[PDB]
Amino acid sequence: LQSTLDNIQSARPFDELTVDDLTKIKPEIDAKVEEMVKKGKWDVPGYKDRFGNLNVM
Amino acid sequence: MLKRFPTPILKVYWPFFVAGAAVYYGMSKAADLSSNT
Amino acid sequence: MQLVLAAKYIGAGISTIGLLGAGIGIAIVFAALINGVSRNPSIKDTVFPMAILGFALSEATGLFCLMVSFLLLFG
Amino acid sequence: QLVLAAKYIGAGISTIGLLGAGIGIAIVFAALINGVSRNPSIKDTVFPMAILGFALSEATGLFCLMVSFLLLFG
Amino acid sequence: MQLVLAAKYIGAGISTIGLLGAGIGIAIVFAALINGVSRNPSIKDTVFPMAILGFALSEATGLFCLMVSFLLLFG
Amino acid sequence: MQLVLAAKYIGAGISTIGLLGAGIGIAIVFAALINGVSRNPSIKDTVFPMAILGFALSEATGLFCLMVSFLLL
Amino acid sequence: QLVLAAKYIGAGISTIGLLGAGIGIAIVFAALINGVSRNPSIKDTVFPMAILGFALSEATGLFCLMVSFLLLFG
Amino acid sequence: MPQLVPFYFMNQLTYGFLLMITLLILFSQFFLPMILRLYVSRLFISKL
Amino acid sequence: DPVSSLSFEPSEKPIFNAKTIEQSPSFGKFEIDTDANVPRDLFEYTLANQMLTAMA
Amino acid sequence: NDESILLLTFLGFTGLVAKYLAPAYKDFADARMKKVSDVLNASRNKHVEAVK
Amino acid sequence: ISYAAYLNVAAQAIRSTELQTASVLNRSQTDAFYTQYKNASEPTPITK
Amino acid sequence: KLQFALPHETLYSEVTQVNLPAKSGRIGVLANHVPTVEQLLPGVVEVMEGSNSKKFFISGGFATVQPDSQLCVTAIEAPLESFSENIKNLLAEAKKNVSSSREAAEAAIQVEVLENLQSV
Amino acid sequence: LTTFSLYTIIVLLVITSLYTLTNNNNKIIGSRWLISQEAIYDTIMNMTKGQIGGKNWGLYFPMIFTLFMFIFIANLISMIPYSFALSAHLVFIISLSIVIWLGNTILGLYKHGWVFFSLFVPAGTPLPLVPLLVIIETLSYFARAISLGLRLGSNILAGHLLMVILAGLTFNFMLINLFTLVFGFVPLAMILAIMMLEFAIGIIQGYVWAILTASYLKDAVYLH
Repeated sequence: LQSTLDNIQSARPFDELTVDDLTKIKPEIDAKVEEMVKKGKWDVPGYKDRFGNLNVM
Repeated sequence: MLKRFPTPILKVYWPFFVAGAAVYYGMSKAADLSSNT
Repeated sequence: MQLVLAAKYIGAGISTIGLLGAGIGIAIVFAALINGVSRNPSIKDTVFPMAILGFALSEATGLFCLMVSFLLLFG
Repeated sequence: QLVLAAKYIGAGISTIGLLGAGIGIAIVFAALINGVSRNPSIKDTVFPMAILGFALSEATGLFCLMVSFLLLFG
Repeated sequence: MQLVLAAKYIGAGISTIGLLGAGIGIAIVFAALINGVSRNPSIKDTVFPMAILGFALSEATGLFCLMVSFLLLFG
Repeated sequence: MQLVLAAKYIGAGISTIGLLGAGIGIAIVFAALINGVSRNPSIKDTVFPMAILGFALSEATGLFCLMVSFLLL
Repeated sequence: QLVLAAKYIGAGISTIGLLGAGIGIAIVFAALINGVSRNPSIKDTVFPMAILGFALSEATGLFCLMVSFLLLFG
Repeated sequence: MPQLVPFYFMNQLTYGFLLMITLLILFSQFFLPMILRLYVSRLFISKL
Repeated sequence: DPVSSLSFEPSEKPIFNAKTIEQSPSFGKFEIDTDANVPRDLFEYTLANQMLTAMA
Repeated sequence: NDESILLLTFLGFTGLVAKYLAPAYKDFADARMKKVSDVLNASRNKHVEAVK
Repeated sequence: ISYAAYLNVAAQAIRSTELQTASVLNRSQTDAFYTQYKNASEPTPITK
Repeated sequence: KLQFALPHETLYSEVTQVNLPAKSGRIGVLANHVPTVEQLLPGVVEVMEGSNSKKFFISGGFATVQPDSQLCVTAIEAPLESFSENIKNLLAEAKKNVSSSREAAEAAIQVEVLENLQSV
Repeated sequence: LTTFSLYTIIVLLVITSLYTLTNNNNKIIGSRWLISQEAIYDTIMNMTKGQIGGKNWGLYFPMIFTLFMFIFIANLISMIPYSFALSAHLVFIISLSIVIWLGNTILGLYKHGWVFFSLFVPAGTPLPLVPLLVIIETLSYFARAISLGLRLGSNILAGHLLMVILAGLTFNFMLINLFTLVFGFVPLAMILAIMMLEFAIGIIQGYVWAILTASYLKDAVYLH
C-alpha cells in the first residue's frame, strides 16, 4: 500500500495522456468497445450520468 | 486516431443494398430515356 | 403558340396561391409550441421533435404547390 | 393550340386546392402539442392518433395534387 | 370542339378548389380529439367512435367535391 | 409578343396572393409569443429563440413566392 | 395596347396581397392588449417585441405593394 | 445554379451511390467507434 | 399542536398568501384558467381552512 | 460580375460568424473541457483516499 | 364578502333543512362578538 | 382514490365516476384526470362508486386533482335527502329579505341556493 | 471527369478532415473541434433512441448519422458562391429517398410478413370504412416515398436560385445613375439576411431528413 500510494503519484495521467495508451494499459477499453460494436449499441450505459451528452433537442 | 472495427452491416443493411441495385438499373434506363428528349 | 406560352405563365401564377396555406400552417404549429412551453416551462424536450415534425409535414404541402408552380413556369 | 393552353391553365387552378390541406396538417400538430403540454404525458396514447389525423388531412391534399398531375401530363 | 373540351379541363381545376375546405375540416375534428382526450385520459373509448364519425362526414363533403372533378375528367 | 408579355405581367400579379398567407402566419407567431410571455413571464429567454425560428420558416415560404414573381416578370 | 392594359390589371391583382397584412397587424395588437390586461406589468419588456412583430406582419403587405408599383409602372 | 438538367444522370448517380457506400462504411467502421472510444475511456476513468 | 395526550408543543405555521399561490413553481403542474380568480379566492379559502385547523 | 454581389454577402456572413460565433463556440468548448478535466481529477482524488 | 364568507352564508342557509341537528346549528351559531383592537387602542366590542 | 373531506363530516377520504359542479362549469373526473385546481361552486353532486350513485348537496368548497390521482374535495357541509320543503319556506322569506336587506349579497347567495333547491 | 464527380470527391475529403484533424492524436481531454461532432452524435443518438425501438435503432444509427453529415456538408459547400451543386442534382437526393423507402417496405415485408399490410389497417373502426381507411392510407403511404426527398430538394434548390436571382436584380438595379449607388446598402443587407437564412434552413433540412426517415423506420421496424 505504501508502494501503491507512491505509484499513484508518479504514474497517473492526471493531466492527459493518449487514450490509446489507456487501451495499452487496460485491454478492458477494447473489450467493452468491441462488445458494444458487436452488439450495435452506441448508447454507453451511464455515460450521460457522469459525463455530459450536450443534447440540443 | 482511427480504430477500424468490424460492424455487422452487410447483415443489417441487405434490403437497402438490394433496393439500391434495382433503382441503379432503373436510372440507367431513365438516363437513356431522358437523353431521347 | 402565343396563347400556350401565355397559359403556362398564367398557370404558374395561379399555383403560387397554394403556398399561402403552408405559410399560415407553419405559424400554427409554432404557436402551439410557444403556448405549451409557456404552460409547462419544461415540456420542451418531448415537444421539440414533435413540433419540428408538424412543421415539416405542413411545409411539404406548400412545397408541392411550389413544384407545380415550377412545372408550369418552366413548362 | 387552345387545348394545350387549357391543360396548363387547368393545372394551375387545381394547385389552389392544396392550401387547405396544408393548414389542416398544422391544426392536428398544434393539438398534439397542446395535449402534450396539458398532460405532460399523453404523448404515447396520442401518437397513433396524431399519425392517423396527419394521414387523413394529407390524403385530401394528395387528391388535389394527383388531379393537378393528371391535368398537367394528361 | 376545343372550347368544350377545354371547359371540362378548366372546370375540373375549379372544382379542386372546393377540396381545400374538406382538408381543413378533418384536422379540426382531430384537434378536438387530442385536446379532449388529454383533458380526460379515459374518455377515449367513447370519443374515438364519435371522432371517426366526424372524420367520415367531413371526408364525405370532400368526396362529393372530388366526384364533380372526376365527372369532368372522365365523363 | 403582346400576349406573352401580358401573361408575364399577369402571372406576377397573381403571385402576390401567395405571400398573404405568410403575412398572417408571422402575426400568429408573434401573437403566441406575446401571450406566452405575458402568461409565464420567465419562459421568454427560451421561447424567444424558438419564436425567431418559427418566423424565419414562415418567411422562407414567402421568399419562394417572391422569386417566382420575379421570374414571371 | 394589350401590354399596357395588362400593366393596369397586374397592379390591381397585386393590391389583393395587402389584405393579409392588415388582419395580421391587428392580430399582434390583439395579443398585446390581451397580454397587457392579463399581466399588467409585462408591458415594458413585451412592447419592443410587439413593435417588431407588428412591423414584420406589415412588411409582407409592403412587398405586395411594391410589386403593385412595379407592374403599374412597368 | 447553371446546369440543372443534364442527360449525364446515370454517370452522376453512379458517383453519387459510390459516395454513399464509401461514407457508410467509413462512418460505421472507422469514425463512429472513435467517438465511442472517448465515451468508454472517460467512463473507465470515471470508474477507476 | 397537541403533541401527545399528556403533552402540547406550541406550534406555528405560515399561512399561504395569494402571492404564494402565484409564485409557487409547481402551480404550473396544476391547471386552471389564466383568467381564473382562483389565487384571490383560494387565498381566502385557505386562510380559513388553515386557521380552522390551527384552532382545532 | 453578377455573382460578385453574392460574394460580398458571403464575406459579411463569415465576418458575423467570426464576430459572434467563434468566441461563443470557444466558450462552449471551454466549458466542456473543464468538465472533463474536473471529472478526471475527481477520480484521481477518489482512489488516493481509498489507499489511505 | 370573502370567498369563505360566501361559502359561510351558503352553509348557514343549507342547514335550514327539516332533519338537521342542533350541533350543526351550533356550528352555524357563534357567540363571539369580536372586540376589535388597534395599535394599545381598542374599538369597542362589536358583534362578529 | 377519491377524497371528500369536510372539517366535521369528512366523507370519501379513484372512485368510479364523480360529477361535480365547479367554477369551470361542470366537471367529471374519471380515472387519471389532468391535475386541476378549481373552486367548487355550491352544488348538487353525484359520486358514483361502481354503478351505485350517491347524491350530495354540497356547500361549495375547493377541488384539486392531485397528480397522484387523489381528488381532494374540501367542503363545509353536505346528504341531499337532508336538504329536502322547509327550505322552500325559508327561501320565500329569503326572497322577501333581499329587497331591503352585505345582507343583499347574502340573500343573493340564498337566491343561488334557491336555484339549487329548484334543481332538487 | 465531371464537376459533379469532383464535388463528390470534395465532400469525401472534407468529411475525412473532420475526423482525422479534429483531435491532437487523441488525448483524454480531446480537442475543441471534436466536441461539436460529439454533441451531434449524442443528439442523434438520443433522437433515434427516441424513435426506433429495440437496439435496431443503433443498427440503423450509422445510416442516420451519415445521412446527417452528408446533407450537413452538402448544404454548406453548395452555398459557397462559386460552387457547383450535388444536392441541386435532384436525381441523387430523390433516388436516395426512394431507395430508403423501398428498403423500408422490403425490410417491413421481410420482418412482418404479408401482415405488413396490417400496418395499413391502423385501428379498429366501423367495419364498412375499415377498407376506406386502408385505401386513403396506402395512397398517402407511397406519397411518403417522394415527400422526404422533395422537401430537402426544393429548399436547397430554391435557396441557391433565390440568392442568384436577387443578386442579378440588384446588379441591374444599381447599374443606373449614382443615386442608386447611394442607398443600395439596404437591398444588399436584405440579400445578406436571406443568405443567412439559407444556411440555417439547409442544416434544418438535414435534421428533418433524419427525423422523418426515423419515423418511417419506426413504422416499418415495429408495426403500429
